[PDB]
Amino acid sequence: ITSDTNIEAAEENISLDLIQQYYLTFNFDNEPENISIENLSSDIIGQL
Amino acid sequence: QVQLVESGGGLVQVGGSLRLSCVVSGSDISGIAMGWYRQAPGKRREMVADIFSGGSTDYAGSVKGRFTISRDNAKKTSYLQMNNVKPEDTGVYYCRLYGSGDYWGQGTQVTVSS
Amino acid sequence: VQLVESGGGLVQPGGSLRLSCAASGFTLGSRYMSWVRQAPGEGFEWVSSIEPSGTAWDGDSAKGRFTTSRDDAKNTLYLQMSNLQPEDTGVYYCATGYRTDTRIPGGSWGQGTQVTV
Amino acid sequence: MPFVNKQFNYKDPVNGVDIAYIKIPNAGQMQPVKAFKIHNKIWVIPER
Amino acid sequence: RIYSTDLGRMLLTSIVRGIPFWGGSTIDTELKVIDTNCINVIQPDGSY
Repeated sequence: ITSDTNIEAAEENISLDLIQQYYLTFNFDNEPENISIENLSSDIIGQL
Repeated sequence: QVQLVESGGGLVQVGGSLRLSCVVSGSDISGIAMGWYRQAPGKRREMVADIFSGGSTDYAGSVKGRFTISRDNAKKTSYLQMNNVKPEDTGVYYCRLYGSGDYWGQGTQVTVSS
Repeated sequence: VQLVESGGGLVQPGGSLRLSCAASGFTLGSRYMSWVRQAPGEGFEWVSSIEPSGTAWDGDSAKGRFTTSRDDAKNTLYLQMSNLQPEDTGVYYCATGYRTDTRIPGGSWGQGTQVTV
Repeated sequence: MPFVNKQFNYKDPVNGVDIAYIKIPNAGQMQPVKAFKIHNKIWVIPER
Repeated sequence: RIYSTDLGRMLLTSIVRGIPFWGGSTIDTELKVIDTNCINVIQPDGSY
C-alpha cells in the first residue's frame, strides 16, 4: 500500500442504458474512403 | 516506480544457444503479461514472444520452434531461451511488462556470428 | 484499344481450327481476356478466358476440346479448336473481360470471325 | 438510410465497382469468382 | 435487420472503420499495406 496506490472504479454491469450512453456519443459521420492503392500482383499469395 | 533490467546477452555462433533474463522491481507482475521484442539495425522493433501470467505463450513466425519464453512470478523474472540461432536473430532485444505503463527494459545486444 | 480476329471460315465437323486475335493499344499479357461466340439469332456464350498470369479457363462448351493460348511477343491471343461440331457455328469475338457474356460499357470488342461447321 | 444502398441480383451484369469478378488471397492460383460490394469494405461472395 | 437495431448499427459502423493496419513495411519510417487484406477486382476493360 502506497500513498500513490491507485483506487479502482466500479465495474458497471452492461445495462441497456449504458449501451444507450455509448450509442448517443457514437460517431456515425466519418467513414474511411475507398482510396486508390497501387496495383498488387494478379494472384494474391497468402494462407490463413 | 517500476524498473526492468535485462541480462544474458552476448555474441553467439550459428546454431548455438543463449539465455536472456529480465528482472522486475516495483511490481508483483502477477496477472500481468510479459514479452520479448527485438529491434534489427534499421528495422522497427518487432514482437518476438509473449507469455501470459498463466503461462500461455504466443510466438512470431520466424521464431517459433527455435525460441522459448518462460517466466517466474515468484521470482518476478522473465526468460527467453534462444536455440538454433540464425543471422536474422541479430539485434537489440528488449523486455516488456504489459502493465499500467509502457514498461520496457534497457536492451541487450545479440549478435549471431559465422 | 483495337482487337482484330482472324480465323478460318469453315470446316465440316471432325477437324480443327486456329483463331487469332491481334491487339493494339495495350499489352495483351496485362489484362484478362475472353473468347465469346454468338450464334445467329441468339445471345452470347462465353467460350474461354485467359488470365494475365497465363492461366486459362474454359466453360462448359468445349472443355478439353479447345485450348486458349497467348503470345506476349506477338501480342496475340490464340484459340486452338479441335473436334468441331455443327452447334459450334457462329461469329467469334475476343472480348476484353473475364467470362464476358454480354456487351458491357467500357469494354472493347472485335468485329468478329465467321466459323461454320 | 439502409446499410445496403442498392438492390443486388446475382444476374446483374458486372461493372467493376460493386458487382464484379474478384480474386482474394489464395495459397496458389485461384479461379476468379463473382462478388458483390454491399457496403463500404463489405463484400459478399455467393460461392461455397 | 442487424443495422436496424441500435447495437447492430454501432457494430457495423465499428467494423467498417476498423481498416486493417498498414503494418507491412519492414522500415519503421514507412507505411505499407498488407496484401492479404486486399482483393483484386476485375474491371470490364480487362484490367484489375
